[PDB]
Amino acid sequence: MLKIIIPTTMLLPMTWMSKHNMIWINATVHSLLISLISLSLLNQLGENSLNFSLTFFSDSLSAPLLVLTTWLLPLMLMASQSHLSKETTTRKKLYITMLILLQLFLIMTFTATELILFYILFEATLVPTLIIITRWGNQTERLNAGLYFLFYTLAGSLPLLVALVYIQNTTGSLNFLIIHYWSHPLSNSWSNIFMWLACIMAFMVKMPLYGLHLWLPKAHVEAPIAGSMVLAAVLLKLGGYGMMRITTILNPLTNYMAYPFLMLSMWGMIMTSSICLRQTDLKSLIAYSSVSHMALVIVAIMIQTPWSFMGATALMIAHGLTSSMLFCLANTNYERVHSRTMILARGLQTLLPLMATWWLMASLTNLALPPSINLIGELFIITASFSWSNITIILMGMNMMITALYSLYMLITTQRGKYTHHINNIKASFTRENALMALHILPLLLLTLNPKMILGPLY
Amino acid sequence: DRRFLKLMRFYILLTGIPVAIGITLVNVFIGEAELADIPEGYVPEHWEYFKHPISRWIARTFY
Amino acid sequence: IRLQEDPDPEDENLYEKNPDSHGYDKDPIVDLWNMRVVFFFGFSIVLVLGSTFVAYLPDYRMQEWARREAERLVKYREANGLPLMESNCFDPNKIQLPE
Amino acid sequence: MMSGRPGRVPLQFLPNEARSLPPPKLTDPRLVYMGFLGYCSGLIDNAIRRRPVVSAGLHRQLLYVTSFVFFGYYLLKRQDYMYALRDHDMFAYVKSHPEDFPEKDKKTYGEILEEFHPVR
Amino acid sequence: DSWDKDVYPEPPRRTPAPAPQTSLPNPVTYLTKIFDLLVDRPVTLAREFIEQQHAKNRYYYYHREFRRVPDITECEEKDILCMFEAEMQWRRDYKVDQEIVNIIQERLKACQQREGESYRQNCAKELEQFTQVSKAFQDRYSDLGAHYSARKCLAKQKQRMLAERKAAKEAAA
Amino acid sequence: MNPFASLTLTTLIILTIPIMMSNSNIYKTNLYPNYVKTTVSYAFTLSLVPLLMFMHTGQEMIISNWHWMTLQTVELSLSFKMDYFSVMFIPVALFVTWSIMEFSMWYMHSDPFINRFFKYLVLFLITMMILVTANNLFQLFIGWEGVGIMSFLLIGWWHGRTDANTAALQAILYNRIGDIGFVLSMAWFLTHSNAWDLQQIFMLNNECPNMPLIGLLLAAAGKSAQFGLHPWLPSAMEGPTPVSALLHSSTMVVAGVFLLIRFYPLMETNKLVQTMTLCLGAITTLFTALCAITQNDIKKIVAFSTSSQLGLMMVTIGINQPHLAFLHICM
Amino acid sequence: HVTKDMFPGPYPKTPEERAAAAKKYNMRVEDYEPYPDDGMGYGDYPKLPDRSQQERDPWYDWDHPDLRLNWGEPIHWDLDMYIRNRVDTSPTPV
Amino acid sequence: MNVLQIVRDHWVHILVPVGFVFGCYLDRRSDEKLTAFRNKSLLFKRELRPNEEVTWK
Amino acid sequence: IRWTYARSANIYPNFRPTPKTSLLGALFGIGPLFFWYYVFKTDRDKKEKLIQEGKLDQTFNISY
Repeated sequence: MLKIIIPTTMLLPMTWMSKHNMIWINATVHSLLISLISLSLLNQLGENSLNFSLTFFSDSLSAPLLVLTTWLLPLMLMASQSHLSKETTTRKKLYITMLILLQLFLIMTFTATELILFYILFEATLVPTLIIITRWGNQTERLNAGLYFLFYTLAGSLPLLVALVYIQNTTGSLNFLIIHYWSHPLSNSWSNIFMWLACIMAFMVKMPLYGLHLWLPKAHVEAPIAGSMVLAAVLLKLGGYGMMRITTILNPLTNYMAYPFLMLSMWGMIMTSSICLRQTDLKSLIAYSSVSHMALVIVAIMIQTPWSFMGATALMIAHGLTSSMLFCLANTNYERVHSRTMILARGLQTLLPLMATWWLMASLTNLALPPSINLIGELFIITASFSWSNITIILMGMNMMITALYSLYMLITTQRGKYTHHINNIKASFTRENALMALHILPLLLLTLNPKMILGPLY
Repeated sequence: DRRFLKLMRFYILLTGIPVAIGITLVNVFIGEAELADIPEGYVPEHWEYFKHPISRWIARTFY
Repeated sequence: IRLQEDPDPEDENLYEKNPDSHGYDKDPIVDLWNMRVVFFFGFSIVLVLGSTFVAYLPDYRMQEWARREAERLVKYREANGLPLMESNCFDPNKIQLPE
Repeated sequence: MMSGRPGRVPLQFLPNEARSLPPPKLTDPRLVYMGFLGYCSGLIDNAIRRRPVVSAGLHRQLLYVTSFVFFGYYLLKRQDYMYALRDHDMFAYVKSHPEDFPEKDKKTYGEILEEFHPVR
Repeated sequence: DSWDKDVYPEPPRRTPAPAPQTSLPNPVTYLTKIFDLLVDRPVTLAREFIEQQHAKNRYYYYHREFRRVPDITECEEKDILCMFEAEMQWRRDYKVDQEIVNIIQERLKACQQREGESYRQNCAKELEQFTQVSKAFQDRYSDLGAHYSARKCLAKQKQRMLAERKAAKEAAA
Repeated sequence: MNPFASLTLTTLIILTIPIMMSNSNIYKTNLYPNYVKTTVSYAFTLSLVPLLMFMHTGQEMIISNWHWMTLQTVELSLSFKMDYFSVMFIPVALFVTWSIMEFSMWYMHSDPFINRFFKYLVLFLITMMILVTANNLFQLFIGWEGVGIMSFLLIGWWHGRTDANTAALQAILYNRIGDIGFVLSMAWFLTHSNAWDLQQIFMLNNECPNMPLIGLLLAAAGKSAQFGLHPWLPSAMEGPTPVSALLHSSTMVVAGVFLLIRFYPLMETNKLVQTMTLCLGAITTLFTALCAITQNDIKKIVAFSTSSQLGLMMVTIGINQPHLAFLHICM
Repeated sequence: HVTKDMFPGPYPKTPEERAAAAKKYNMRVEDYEPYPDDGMGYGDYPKLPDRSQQERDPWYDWDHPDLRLNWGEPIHWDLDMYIRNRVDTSPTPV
Repeated sequence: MNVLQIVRDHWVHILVPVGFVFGCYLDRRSDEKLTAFRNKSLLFKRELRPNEEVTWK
Repeated sequence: IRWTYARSANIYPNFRPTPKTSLLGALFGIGPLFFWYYVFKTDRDKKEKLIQEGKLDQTFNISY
């Protein structure tokens, strides 16, 4: 994977000694080239993960996330061009360095071989985002935002470290290939429950899970837009990639202690989706929407069925493209109106034709029209959960109905209706943010044509 | 907004119709292959076990 | 006014002095060049040729081989009076059962 | 785990006994990374000293990388020596004490009673 | 067709030759006739180009083979070499077994339309043939879990085989 | 078999061509409404021919060509089952839309987005045809939500119309309530029957379809404006008058009823589930007509009558009159 | 342009601070009436009449006729479900 | 035509391509490090023809 | 801004540990999770109790 790693780190010298105006052009073009090179990673064998090196390996689960990160990186590059114009060149290059460093840690995380190496770069993503959230934020609270996001993830991260090093002393290795191949049943000894626990809350705190999610509304609604997408699109999914990994050994414990988190989640998305319907800030809805969508994933991983894992993977990638779009969409409105209140700028279809479309299928992908990959992930979860328990259907079915309730609500309360006559600064929609939405949406329908590439290794 | 839309189709069709022409040309100038019993004395190369020649070419040059 | 600070500058719109710009940056010549190159790279070969690459990828998880090999022993089971597929993946004779 | 092993001459960086081991290759990624540490140190030097960072005095920069690789080289030679010593007392003690590390026979999968937990 | 009836059994097709005693001639007959010689004729010769071009340069593609390796039952614990071979062999057998279920469903589904309203009585043979395959599939690979493996299936096979062994002794009484 | 199935495939793609030309921004937006007329009228014209052999020999088949998902044991492919119901409904649907948007050209002409307007009726038409020309519930689900979001946009044709936005909000909301049963049936079929295509589900002999039948019943209840799921259908009248002579006029409301007759092989099995349909259908006939009896509108009253009618044919489905119900729908 | 005094304060107890929030929230002294102090955190926000936007008179020159609101005037804490599209509290003849 | 600016402007633009080929150089510097069992897995135990002397490189 | 700030910021500074608030916190807190815990546990226990001796309808279910 150094055919991706080496060019990615080579973006640092190139972006750090380019001209004072070419930093945006240079970073965007070669990051896209990295995305094209990363597209070759879509190739997967029947069941053998691509073992490029001793310390790097990939399969049908890592690559779709890998392409998601690499494809994403130019998207914040173009999104940040708007509000980063009024800055010095050296600080601007510092911003680009954080994004590239964030990307580089992401690729190493997904391509990691053993759990400890995965853990190091996994957590290492906290540092670049911590600077992004805090240094370049917009409001006073961002200082409290960073601490909330940092400690929450760390509070669960440290128990996993103790459990991980404990794995090495007991099993003899932490390599994922050996762990799955040398998998042994886990006893129900009272120590083993905490052993199971210490490998879980690390992944579910950043999912986020119901209860342990408050950093999500306190960061995504408050981070800079560029940091907002990568947080929602991929960073939450870091728990997903880990959980499919760590569950290979933590069996058959999952049968019992999934329950306290299952209905914690099962009552979760319905509860969270209710909060989304009754927000006042724009970005607060999508943030609360993200945990709601992430909640069905938690059930998908934990239930441990092949169908749910495919549904987990599809919903994971689909939500990333979606949540990035709505966060980008909110940023476009926030920039002109200098706020994020929902009913502040209702009724803008008459002035924003193309935006009103970009609202339209972005919300529809949030409603998950058929046959968008959102349903393909969502429906697979439903069938797996129903096979587990019939009474499941009412809950998340009601959730995706209250999900439908709000997912038109901002469409009504941002585009439908009459403009505000005192507002007179909604200028012609610039092609930059405009083309940004195009690059968000077309891969969604393109992947809809051939979804078979994003169901993970269980397909 | 119209500047958007013609810029997409122009740039989409810039490499859109050439590869569209190339794929159609390949289908009607080289076609596909046919199943075999693996004639003895020669093991198939890595790109031999594929139907579409473009897929064979992709595996030939990259995989 | 103890904190001597300049007043909040009004946000600039990309189209005031550059109506035909693309909303990328201030200097025009690279603003088109930026637009030309992102509009090139994004929706072109990264998108189009990328789509052909994945669509025309070689055998993905070997399902054509699955069908070809499936038809072979589908015939074999149907030929010599055998069920299409047995109930034991591993032969029950080699497994030494305890007791 | 090694300061009490017999024959350990004190304050002696690389034992003459250690010369029987493969010297670290010059291309060794561990070694070249330590060269980058020298490169990074040079850039930090010009930053505090308010100098043209990358394009500032190369002699100050080139000294940093040249120093780091050298002290990197012997540290890497000492690296494998101790690890080799760990692997030397490894097997000599295993052979000296055979009974506490018995040989395990083969009890292949066809005979184990290991159960299948129904994942439903 | 490339496929044969041993794989995909196609019930024989009969044609109820008409007898239009009515005064008016049938409208379908020449409606299909015109559809034939205004659309099919241009595409038949066009296909002749496509078929003749394929004959001009006909390359070859073969079928990937797989030499059988020792099974997980005969494989060694903590030995990563042999049991990896048995693991991959088991996974391929799973993929083939998945496609066996696919074919029998395809044959079964093809039966239903062929017999039309008589599917209830004329598709029982294909239904039971799929039924025993599905039942064999359920004790074969079902319930293993998302992290299924050769050792996991072997435990299920051993669990089923010891349960029936105990049942057989119980039946002996 | 050389005609018919191929002709149906020709009919359902030529209706997409206006959208393809519309999104290609090469079409002329001025005569596009008239261009839409020619497309729909022609698409109706090629819709008559697939009837001819069905009258002649009554042949029926299923077209499944391009395999989408393998999903281990459950392969997925786009598939249209052309049976008695689907075959003769296409000309009925095609003739209706051609006439109603013929009227709508004169009526719906005092609006800047009449080009975008007529395009929306086209985007309804292929979604509805996707629903009726379906072989697995997922494609019908594709059309189900497609028309529902289509009504959402069409009902809220005036984005400044507050009442239309509420009606559209109620329009999808009740429609999503119906899909809860669709999802319930979706999960049961993939679990107990392990199938999605219509043919396999019927012939697997699911003689215990109790919960699926309730799920099917709930789906039709939301789509066909049953009691408790009725008021969106009157609410849809808030939009432009042609829009009321559209999806919710008699087209989209009967989609759930079309689903009911679709699953008639298993629908008759449970007398209980067989009963609750004609109950709710009967209550709709009384209640909606009762509201229309003392009322002060025109479109609303005939909208209430439609719900009363929409309660009528699936009462007959409740008494096991599937084909007779489908005849009633087209009438 | 923003300060704590015109920011929403804690739950008002003394009558002078009731007047203090009255000028900040832009009503008169008798028109200020905060929510009950049951610990729900509403604090200084006044319990405005339990009405909906549908009850508002269309004929009045609203600064936001799309929802029938006016600039500067105080709004309801629970305005969101009490707007024209959502639940309405207008009287019914029955 | 201003030889200085053309290279000076675009000298940073080759950094990613050289990294790519360098990246493609060393990841396949890895296979010869992981030679071990070549044509030794009995599943792919292929008898070496006289023409070639190696299975893969 | 008064509505948003009071609906977002000034709830905790005005929040009180009042027994009423803890009461509604309790019944809307652990309540519903224990509600659905018992429901799903009872469903799973009632469902599971017939799998181990073959009393369910599973013959045509080989996907999960």
